[PDB]
Amino acid sequence: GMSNKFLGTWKLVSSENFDDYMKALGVGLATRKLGNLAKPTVIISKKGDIITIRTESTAKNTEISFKLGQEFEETTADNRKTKSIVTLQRGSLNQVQRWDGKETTIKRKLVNGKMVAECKMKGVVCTRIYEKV
Ligand SMILES: CCCCCCCCCCCCCCCC(=O)O
Repeated sequence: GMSNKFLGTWKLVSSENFDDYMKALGVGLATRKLGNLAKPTVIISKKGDIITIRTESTAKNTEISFKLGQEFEETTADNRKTKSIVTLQRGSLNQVQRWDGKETTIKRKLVNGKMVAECKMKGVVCTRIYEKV
């Protein structure tokens, strides 16, 4: 299953092409400002087979809880209502969000002790790197 190395508190130390990603998502202007400024902590935890990903920033949180492979309802930080699934592929924790006939993916993998999140929307690709705190 999910490597226990995902578990813990993660801090954003690098982000590339995130504005373009948000723009691809049709994110509102206020949300883009927030997104480009925020340097969130991501907390990954588990209770039995329920995995939780909590994202905390200065004055805004998001949280999802899920079982691998089981679709669930999600309200994203930019307020999309998506049907989402998190799966495990070759150690990569892969999230897909679907809404309005659209699709975006967030793939998280551990690389040299860091967590690398790759976001893709219509060929726009984001990379956000987290270090263990
Ligand atoms: C809740 C703190 C973050 C605020 C960012 C708001 C801008 C909209 C973000 C929507 C998609 C974000 C995906 C981030 C992936 C990650 O690096 O965990």
